[PDB]
Order: sequence, then C-alpha cells, then structure tokens
Amino acid sequence: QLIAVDEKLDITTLTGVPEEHIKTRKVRIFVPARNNMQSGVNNTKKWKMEFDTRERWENPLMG
Amino acid sequence: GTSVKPIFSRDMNEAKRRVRELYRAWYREVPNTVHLFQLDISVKQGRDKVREMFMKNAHVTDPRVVDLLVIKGKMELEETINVWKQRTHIMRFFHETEAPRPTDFLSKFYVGHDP
Amino acid sequence: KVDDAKVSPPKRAEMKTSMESLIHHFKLYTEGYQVPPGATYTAIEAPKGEFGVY
Amino acid sequence: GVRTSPTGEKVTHTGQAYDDGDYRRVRFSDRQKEVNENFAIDLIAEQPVSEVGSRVISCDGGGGALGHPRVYINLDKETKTGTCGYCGLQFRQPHH
Amino acid sequence: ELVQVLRRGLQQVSGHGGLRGYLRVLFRANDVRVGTLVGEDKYGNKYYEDNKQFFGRHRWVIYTTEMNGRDTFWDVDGSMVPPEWHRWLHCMTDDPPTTKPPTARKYIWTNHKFNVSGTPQQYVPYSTTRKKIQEWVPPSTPYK
Amino acid sequence: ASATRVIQLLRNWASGRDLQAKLQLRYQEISKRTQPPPKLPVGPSHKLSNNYYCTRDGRREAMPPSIVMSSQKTEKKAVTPAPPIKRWELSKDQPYL
Amino acid sequence: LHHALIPHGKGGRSSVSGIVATVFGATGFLGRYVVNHLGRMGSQVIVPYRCEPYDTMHLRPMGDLGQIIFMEWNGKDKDSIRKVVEHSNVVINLVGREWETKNFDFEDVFVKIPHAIAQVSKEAGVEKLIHISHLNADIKSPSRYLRSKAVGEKEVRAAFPEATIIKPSDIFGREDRFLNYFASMRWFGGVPLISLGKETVKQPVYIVDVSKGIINAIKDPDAKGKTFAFVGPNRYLLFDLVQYIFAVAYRPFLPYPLPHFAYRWVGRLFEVSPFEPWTTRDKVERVHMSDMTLPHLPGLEDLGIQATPLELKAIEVLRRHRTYRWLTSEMEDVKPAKTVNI
Amino acid sequence: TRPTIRPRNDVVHKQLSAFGQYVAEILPKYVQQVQVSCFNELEIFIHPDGVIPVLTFLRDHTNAQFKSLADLTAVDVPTRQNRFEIVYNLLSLRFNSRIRVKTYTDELTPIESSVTVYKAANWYEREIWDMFGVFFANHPDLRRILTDYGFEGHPFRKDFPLSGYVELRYDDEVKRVVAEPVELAQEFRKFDLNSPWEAFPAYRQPPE
Amino acid sequence: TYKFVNMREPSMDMKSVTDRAAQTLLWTELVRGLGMTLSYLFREPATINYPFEKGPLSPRFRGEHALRRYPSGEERCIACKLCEAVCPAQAITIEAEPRADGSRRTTRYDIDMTKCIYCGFCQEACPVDAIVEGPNFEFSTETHEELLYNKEKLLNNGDKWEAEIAANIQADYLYR
Ligand SMILES: CCCCCCCCCCCCCCCCC[C@@H](O)O[C@H](CO[C@H](O)CCCCCCCCCCCCCCC)COP(=O)(O)OCC[N+](C)(C)C
Ligand SMILES: NC(=O)C1=CN([C@@H]2O[C@H](COP(=O)(O)OP(=O)(O)OC[C@H]3O[C@@H](n4cnc5c(N)ncnc54)[C@H](OP(=O)(O)O)[C@@H]3O)[C@@H](O)[C@H]2O)C=CC1
Ligand code: SF4
Ligand code: SF4
Ligand SMILES: [Zn+2]
Repeated sequence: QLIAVDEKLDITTLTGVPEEHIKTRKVRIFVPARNNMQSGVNNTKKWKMEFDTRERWENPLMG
Repeated sequence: GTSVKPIFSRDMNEAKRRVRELYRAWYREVPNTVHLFQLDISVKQGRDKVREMFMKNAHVTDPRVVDLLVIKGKMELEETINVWKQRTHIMRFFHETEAPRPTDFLSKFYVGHDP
Repeated sequence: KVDDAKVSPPKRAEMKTSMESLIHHFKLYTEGYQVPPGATYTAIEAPKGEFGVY
Repeated sequence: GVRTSPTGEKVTHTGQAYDDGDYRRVRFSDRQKEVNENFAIDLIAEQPVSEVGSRVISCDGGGGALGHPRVYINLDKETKTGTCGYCGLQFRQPHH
Repeated sequence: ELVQVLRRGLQQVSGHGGLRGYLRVLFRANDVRVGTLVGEDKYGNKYYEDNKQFFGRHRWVIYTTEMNGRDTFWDVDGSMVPPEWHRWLHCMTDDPPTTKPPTARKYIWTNHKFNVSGTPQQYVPYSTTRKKIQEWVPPSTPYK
Repeated sequence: ASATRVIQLLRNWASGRDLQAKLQLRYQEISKRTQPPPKLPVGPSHKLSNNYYCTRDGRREAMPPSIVMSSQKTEKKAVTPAPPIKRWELSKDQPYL
Repeated sequence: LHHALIPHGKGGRSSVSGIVATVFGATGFLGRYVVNHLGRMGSQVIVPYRCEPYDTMHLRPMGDLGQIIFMEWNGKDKDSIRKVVEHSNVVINLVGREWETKNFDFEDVFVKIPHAIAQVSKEAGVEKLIHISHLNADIKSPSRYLRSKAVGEKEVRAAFPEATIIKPSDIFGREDRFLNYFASMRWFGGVPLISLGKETVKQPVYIVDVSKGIINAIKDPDAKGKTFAFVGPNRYLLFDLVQYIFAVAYRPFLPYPLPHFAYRWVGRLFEVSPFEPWTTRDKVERVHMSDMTLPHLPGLEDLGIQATPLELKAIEVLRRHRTYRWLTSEMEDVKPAKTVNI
Repeated sequence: TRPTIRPRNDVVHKQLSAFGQYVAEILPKYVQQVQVSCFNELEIFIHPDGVIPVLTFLRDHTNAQFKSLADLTAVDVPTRQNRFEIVYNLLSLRFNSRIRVKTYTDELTPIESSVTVYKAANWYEREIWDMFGVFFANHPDLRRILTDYGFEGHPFRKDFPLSGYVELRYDDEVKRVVAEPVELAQEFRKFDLNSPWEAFPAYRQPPE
Repeated sequence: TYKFVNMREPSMDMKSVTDRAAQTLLWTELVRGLGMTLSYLFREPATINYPFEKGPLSPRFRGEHALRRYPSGEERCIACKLCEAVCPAQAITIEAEPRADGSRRTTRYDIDMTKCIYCGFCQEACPVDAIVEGPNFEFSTETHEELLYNKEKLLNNGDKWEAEIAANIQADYLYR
C-alpha cells in the first residue's frame, strides 16, 4: 500500500550510463538567448539542458 | 508518506533477502556457464566477476531501486541459463580488448583534454 | 498535390520566377512545415493487415 | 589550367595540396589522384561581356526553367560590369 | 513447320559471316541472333535492334574487343556503353544518337572510361579543404 | 510470339486455355518510350483576385481538443459510441466462390 | 611534430595516434597481432604484401576507413622497399621463414632483406625501426636459423644505429607453430624426444605479450638503441612441457627416446616436401636446444608488460586438438606442469 | 474553405462526446479527463490504478465493446514529474469506433499488466519495458524483446544518446565480436530548425 | 458486400461420387498440374541476355550523383546548402568560401555513397539544377573508400554523364 521511503531520488544505476559520463559531465541549465539576426522571441520560452563540449578532431580521410 | 508504492519489497530487509537469493543463483550458475559456453576463464574468475558486478552498485539505499536491480539481474541470469547469450555476450563483462584508461591527473593531462 | 505552398513545394518553374515561391521552397526544404500540436492514430488496411501510426 | 606542386602533385581548383612532409600522400602511391581539369574560374573568365542598352537587365542563366532564378542587375556604375550572382555572366552598358 | 525452323537456324549461321563469325558470337555473347544495325560506336561497339522480339530483347550490343587500354575479347562489362548509347540501350528513349545526337559541350569528356575499380586508376578519396589553423614559426636568430 | 503452330497447339492442349489470346510477354502493345510534352494544369488557388490566403489556411483552423468533464472543474438514456454496424450483404455478383 | 601527426581522440578505432607504420611481413603469425594492435589505436598501417591478395583479407577489418593500405613489394627489389617506407615514421620488420626455400635461403631472409630494409629506412628519414631476432641468436650456433639471425642483427645495427632489436623465445599462440607442433606429433603414435627431452629447458612467451611489447617499444622515447629479450615467466623442461601439452589436449602421451642421428635423418627426409615442410633438421636443432638466459638485457617488465603464464593461455590453443569427449573440459583441472625456476 | 481544408464532421464529434460523458459517469473513481480532438478522436485520461477496471469495462460492456486492442505504447516527457505516459488504442468492431486511454508512470512505480484483459498486450508491454524501462507488475514473461542481449539502458528515452554508448566490431586477437565505447568517424550534425516566430496563435500559452 | 471462398458442398449423386472416386484412384488433378507445367515448358523464357541487353528504365530513374555546369563552363552549385539540409541520411558535407573572383562557390562537397539512400531529395531541393542523380547504376567498387565521393569525383561524373543527364532532364523537367 505505502512504504514511505525517506531517501533522495537516484536512478543512476538503472539508466545504463557509464560512470565516466555521470561523475564527469557538467550539464548547463539555461534559457537560450535570442538570435541577434532576428527579432522573433519564440525561441526564448522554454528551459534547455545541454552538456559540456568535448574534443572534436579531423578524421584522416575526407577531413 | 510520500505516496510511494513498492514493486516487490516493503522494506530494506526483503530487498536484501532477494539480493542474496539472486547471488546464490548466480554463484550456482557460474560453473555451468563456464562449461556450456566453453569459456577460457576459471570458475573463480567468473565468481569474483559476479561479486564485482554485485558490489558495483552496493551504495543503493532505495528498496525500489534494489528491487529493479534484482529484476534486471534475474533477466540476465535467465538469458545465461537458457543459452540465449553467446560467448561474446558473456565476455563483454570482462573488457578484454580495451586499453586501461589511466586514473591519475598527470597521464590524463598527457593524453588529451578530457578530464 | 495540395495547392498550398506552405505545405507542398511549388513548381520548379515558379520557384525560379516568383519571390514568394522561392521563399516557400527554401523554407520547406530547409526547415519544413510546422504541424499543429496534437496526437492521432490513423490506421489503413495494408495488405498484411491494419497498419497504423500513432 | 592545372598547376603542379613541387612534389609533382596536381593542384585542384580549391587549391589543396599535400605538404612535402604530409604522410597522407601515401594513399596515392600505386594509384592516382582525382582532379577535375575543367577549372570553372578560367572557363567563366573566357566568356565575353554582353552590351545592352538598358540600365537594368535580367538573367536566368539561359533555358528558362532550366536555369537559375531570374535576377535583375543594375548597370548604372560605369567603371565596373554587372555580374550575375548565380551564373557569373557579365553585362555592361555601351560606352566610348 | 520444322524445315523452316532449321532454315532459320542455318540463315542465322550464314548471317554472322560464316561459321567462324557464328562461333565467335556464340562464344562471346552466348546468343547468335541477327538484327538491323542501328549504328556503330566510337570505341567499336555495334548496336542492333529487332522489334519482333519482346520488350527487353529488342535491343542489344556487341561489345568491342579492345577498349581504351585493356583487351576485352572475353571480359566485357556493362560500364563500357557511352552515355548516349547508354540512354538508347536502356529504353530511356526511342531515338539513337545517330538520329538525335546529344548536345556538344567543351567540358564533356571526349573519351568514355569504364569502371576503373581494382586498377591503378581507381579513385582515392581525400579532403579538398585547406589547412584550418596555421602555427607560429619561431625565428632563426639566436636570442643571446 | 514466334513459336511453331504445332507447338502452339501442344501448349494450348497442355494448359487448357488459348495462350495466344493472352501473353505474359509484351511484344508491341505498350506505350512508346518517347512521349509528347505535357501541360499539367495549375490548381484551384491559382486565381489573381479572390485568393486571400487567410480564407484557405487549413493549418490555422485547427484548435485544441474540446475538454469535456474536467475533474478539477431524468431520462438519461444509455448512449453508444456510434450506431451499430449494419449487416453486410452477400455479393450479388458472385456470392459463393 | 608535423601537425597531421599529432595524437587526437580517445585512442579508439577512429582516433589518431600519430603512428604511420610499415609492418613488413604483416601477413604472418606475429604480423596479424601487430597490425591489430596498431589499428586498435587508430594508427596508419602500410602493409607490404607479396602473397595473393586473398591471403591478406583477414587484415582489412583491423583498421578504420583508409587506415590500412596494401602495397605489393619484392624482397630482392630495393625500389619497392623505397616505395613502401617513404612516408612512414616507424618500420617494423617481421620477415622470416622457419624453413629454407629454393628461392630464399636463410641468408636471404634473415640477413639480406633486413639489411636492405634498414638501409632504405635510414636513407628515407624513418625515425624508428623495430627489428625482430631470436633469443638464441648465436654466431657459433649449430642452427643456420640462429646464425643468420645473429648476422642479420649485427648488419641491422650497423646500418640503422638507433634500431630497437627484440629477441623473443618460442612464441606460442593460436596460430603459433610451437604449441601446434607438439600437438601435431600425436598422429605418429609416439612422441620422439631426443634424450627424452630431459636436458632441454624452454621459456615460451605469449603472442599478445610480444605484440604489446612491440607497441610499447614504439611509444617509448628511451628505447632507441636498446635490445630486449621477450621471455615467459616460467621455465620448463621439454619433457614436462610436452607432457603438459598432451594433458591439456587430453591425448595419450607415449614418449620414447630417439638418437640425434635418427632424428636428424627423419627431419631430412621430411624436408623434401615441395610445400611447407612438416619439420626440418633446423627445426630439430632449435626445438632440442635450451633457451639462453640473458639477465643483462631488458624485458617485458621494463616495458610495463606482465608476462602471461602458459597455464592461463594454453587451453585456448589446445582445445582445438581435443576430441568430442573432452571438448567441454574446463581450464583449471589439469594440474600445471613443474617449472625448473632457478 | 472548400478545396484544401479538411472537412469537419459534426455528427461523430457529438457521438464521441456523448459516449465520453457516458464512460465518465460510469467510472468516476478512475477517469480524470475526457477530450475529443477536432479530427474526431476520443481520449480518456485515467488514474494508473484504473488500468484493469477501465479496460475490462471497455472490453466487456454491452454498449461499448472494444474486443480488439490496436496499439499500446509509451510517450516520454522528461519535464513531467511522472515521466512516462502509457497509451492504449482500442477498436470496436460492433460500433465501428475507436477510443484511446491514457495514464502516467515514473521510473519506479509499476503498472498492472493487462495480459489478462488482452492477449495482444503481452508483447507490447515487453517492448515498453525494453525501450522505456516501465515495469509491468504481473506480466507472465517480462524481458527484453527488441534490444541486444545484455544491453544496458533504454533506447526510447529522451536522455539516451542517438548513437548509444557502445558499438560492435570483430577483433582477430580474441576471435569474437567485441563491444567498445562509441567513437564515430563523423559526428551527427545537430540542426536548429525552429523558427523564432509563432506559427499557430490558437495554441499560445499564458505567459504566467 | 462479402463473398465466401470455401463454403460449397459436393453433390452425392452416383455419377459425381464415381467421378470423385476415379479422381482419387487415378490422380486427375495431379495430371492437370503436370500439364500446366509442361505447357510452360514450351513457351519462350522471359530472360534477357545481360550484359548484352539491359532492362527498361525511365528518365526519372535515380542513379549515381553528378555535379553539373552551365553551358559557359561555370559550375551551377552556389553553396546554398539546401541539399545538405534536406538529405534524410546526412550524407552530404559542404564547405564554402568566396572564390578568387568573388563567386559564392564550394571548396568541399562530399557525398557518402554508403550513407546515401538514393531518394532524390537533394536534386529536388537544389534551385539551380546543380546536383542531380544520373542514370548510371553500374558503379560497384572493390573497397569502401572508393564510395566516399569528393567534389572532384562528382564533377568528373558530371562531365562524363552530361550528354545523357541533360537529355533526361529535358524529357522530364515539365513534370516538375
Ligand atoms: C579428370 C578429368 C578432368 C581433367 C582436367 C581437365 C578437365 C576438363 C577441363 C575443361 C576446361 C574448360 C574450361 C575452359 C573454357 C574456356 C572458355 C573461355 O571463356 O575461358 C576463358 C579463359 O580460358 C582459360 O584460360 C582456360 C582454362 C583451362 C586451361 C587449360 C587447362 C588444362 C587442364 C589440364 C589438367 C592436367 C594438367 C597436366 C598435369 C595434371 C575465359 O572465359 P570468360 O571470360 O570467363 O567467359 C566470358 C563469359 N562471357 C561470354 C559472358 C563474357
Ligand atoms: N614464430 C616464433 O615462434 C618466433 C618468431 N620470431 C621471428 O618473428 C618473425 C615472424 O614470426 P612469424 O610471424 O611467427 O613467422 P611467420 O612465418 O608467421 O611470418 C612470416 C612472414 O614473413 C614473410 N616472409 C617470409 N619469407 C619472405 C620472403 N622471402 N620475402 C618476403 N616476405 C617473406 C611472410 O610473407 P608470406 O607469408 O606472404 O610469404 C609472412 O608475412 C620472424 O622474423 C621470426 O623469425 C622470433 C622468435 C620466435
Ligand atoms: S539522394 Fe537523398 S540520401 Fe542521397 S544525397 Fe541526395 S538527399 Fe541525401
Ligand atoms: S548542389 Fe544545389 S542545393 Fe546543394 S549547395 Fe549546390 S546549389 Fe545548393
Ligand atoms: Zn546568370
């Protein structure tokens, strides 16, 4: 009927994410700024979450 | 209160009881898995790997999360027992073809920009 | 096709002579047409049975 | 109008060429390098300039619906020829 | 009803230029049919047609025995037909290039090339973009 | 086709039908591979005068669904989702195959 | 450091490791492991092949798109060697034939070809050169194999002063000739051993360890002019080694002593095969010879490698030789053989 | 309004609204909201505890019979406290009508399996568990159905990456297929396509 | 409106019963099947003599990609990147910069033929008829790397197949 758990919610063990991408990542919670090229404000309504940028290199073939 | 409903276990003790049952089942199954799959690891290697996977998430203090983990463990045990899993699936627990990533600061600084 | 350039692209002969047609072709082939919010389940009689999409 | 790098490698229209020390040239050994010989810039420079008796002329690249979108070019500037944004053809208003 | 069949067979034998030509076309094309010569290729291919046959067998080609650089008496492939005869042969049009020649351009290839895979002329991909970041070159003058 | 008449008779007797009347292979009744150019008419909204877009905007006439019985907020005959489906008829063309 | 040769990525399949290797003899037993380890890190591997291209097909999946390039070469042609190492910053030499051939005797394989490779690599500006010789390489050795190995090692050192030289000892693996040779002997009923193999000590080394040692020697800046001895952790008598090999395969072991002249005569008769020989007099000499001990040379532990004992990676080689009855037998029910350690 | 706009049907809207009110009155303990979309589709929002009673009533009642289950899926909205949204799509052969039943769930609360009510649900619930991680209480045989053996994580979730966390390749040293961390040759390119101007004024939300 | 498919019963008169017994004991329908197969034995096979004969195609057929030019020789592509934005498989990669004479042209134009799905959306989105899907389909390669086309390969394809691509576009541009 009711167990009345008294623990902080934590589902890191059920999501299947490697600990490298849990203990090290740094999300960023923000409302995106308006694109200065335009005057429309319809892209500044909802909050967004994104992760920190990691390395990108040039693949030897095709660049 | 919190208006939460359990999956299987009311408290931590039942969850623990189920964890021990799952551990016994896996401990029993390891030798048969080694024979059937024709693995090149010893039974001690399989059993201490099972122990390490059990201890990997020994910090959980929520009975519902523990029940879900036990359910997933039983699913994997059932896949192992019925031979649905192949040799590659069993050996994926050992990461035999991955270079050991360093954990100290100096080697991480030497290799790249990723902390 | 539906004679509504905000959903279906205009003809190639009008995209190259009309400004509105070129703008609509551009915005249809880069961004696409917006669909009003909602949910539907439409099912047809496919050869193998009832094929539907939610 | 292809050139040749000091290493004997052809230079493309873009102009990318491997540096003497670039190991990526090994992919061309026992094989060839794909280079298009019809350079667009020279071919469009070879075209003559059209003389028209209007301050504004239109271009669609030739072929009507088989060309580019029709644009209008202003020819009021005397020391410069109007150039089509799409086709690259040049036009001028008669002088001298 | 039967002697006529044998006579058509012997006429097919005769129409290829004797027994040697009949054997050549039998061992090269696995077919000894005869048809009207629509036209002959720049590289040596000969194109025939026979409208009495059903759709798909009313247009064929006898490939040349020597392409740009390789001997092609035995190893023929469908990549040797030039684009105009490619369009005619695949039933994309009703008119051969001998009747409706393609438009001429200064940039169009004057010598068709077959599939060059597996040969030293194969296409090797590479990046066409220049360098992104230029580095700092230290001076050659000693500082003390 | 081009088969011998005796072979034609053998085929017709072996199959039970007249194969000559219907042939799977196509010889000369299909359309020509080269066709005259088309004209392709325009459509209903290609007018110049009575063609304001706000009067033919299908996307802008959609509205959020009608909420009936929000929980937060006599006869009463029982009602069905739709009238019962009518019994099908037995194919006057060919009822039994 | 030639920016296009700067390491990038997490060291995976699509990374860049800054290594442009030319693995000579990559279509062999050690070559496949070396190429696999090079391609794991994202290195560029140039594979010079002389065999049928069908025989290099197993190397294709070992690298990403365009990271493995196959070129044809000739051992006696210097221009092909010039072509295949012109763009490499490291050259690995694994060329070697166990049995002498009509067109390539031991001098051609172990002396002339390595010397030519070293000379052309030095003339081409190649920075690193890894050369593989034998642990028992001796100039007074009764085996032409090891005499040629020593002469070629000296010539390579003379032509490429900064060359790294590696001396493994009887590498064992899945495709390894050494483990299989003993297993193959069961067909002849008994196992002919000179002096019952009671006066021959062997120190075999695992193939993965040798490949990892080569890879770590490529990336070690202070291993230019060094010479390494890659040997296993344990030393075994030949009799006990063969007994363990037959016990793992679950085959009846019937050894018997055979005199040196008879064994040599037997080897000579076999040598007449126009194909690859089953055994030769040279193989006879090498297999009944004690492995040299060289404490003055570095080893796998000096490159970070912990040598894998034979008792851990022997079942993966010898399970193929079991019958159906014993095919499913486990690994740790064999009671490992006795080691004469010091 | 004639040629390009879809034609609205008044009769079906009234019928569906009347039946929605009927079902709402019969089951006040579980039904939380009833909607009829303007393309004539009826939706019923219920409480998670009422999955079995509502489905049993809709399958067995004389007036409304929905013997056939057309679909059963889940929708993931991370911004809601109850993350997942279970959708049941039924079809009535007797009355030639369709109904939709919705409920909600989070990562840890289980939902009663509807296998007893519908045979078709046994596979659908397996797929929901496999892709979203929603546990169904009394499922006779609950396990992964579509994903690989020993596959960690649930693919149909907003947080989960498009290309996953591991990728497969064959390694000649170990002579088997091995899984290693994903390292794409070319990264997927993310496009920002939303227009900064409002398209449909009818769905504008209050600015609080 | 419905019809039954297996809802007929056989007549039990002695003539029909004897006919059924004769069918059972003498395999009449089996002989009918043999006769049908023998009938097809004597027809003309529908096999074409590839590679000397090719199956029919249409001007709308989508084959290998190509980059076209204007009659003057200038490339038609202007680096508008519509084809890259519309590609369902993300197979097109484009980079651009002003040319030496100020034209808006590409410096990189790669199409991954192993990611491509040959849907033709790219030649629909292009406003200047620059990228097209030519009629070639026999371009199998022995290595994966040969199927990663760059700008030079596509321009060579256009130069090689223009004589047919222009004719194909002429025969169908009125339907677009
Ligand atoms: C025990 C009995 C058998 C003994 C061995 C002989 C057996 C019979 C051998 C018969 C050989 C027939 C095959 C050769 C046919 C040639 C046809 C020709 O096409 O081949 C060409 C190549 O010919 C080959 O060079 C011939 C191979 C045979 C060479 C001689 C073999 C002699 C064998 C002797 C065996 C014993 C030797 C002595 C020591 C034992 C390549 O053809 P290809 O391009 O594909 O075909 C094109 C297909 N098209 C039309 C669709 C385009
Ligand atoms: N294997 C062992 O137990 C030990 C090996 N070594 C040394 O390691 C190296 C390789 O070991 P392994 O790979 O097991 O031996 P392999 O015979 O398996 O490797 C043979 C390689 O050498 C090439 N090769 C042989 N002769 C020639 C030639 N005349 N011209 C060109 N290429 C040739 C082969 O090419 P192809 O096959 O196409 O002819 C093949 O790539 C050798 O130098 C060997 O002496 C050292 C100690 C022990
Ligand atoms: S055909 Fe389709 S998938 Fe292929 S490049 Fe063009 S748009 Fe992309
Ligand atoms: S090919 Fe066409 S659509 Fe693509 S970038 Fe060039 S002009 Fe634009
Ligand atoms: Zn123009």
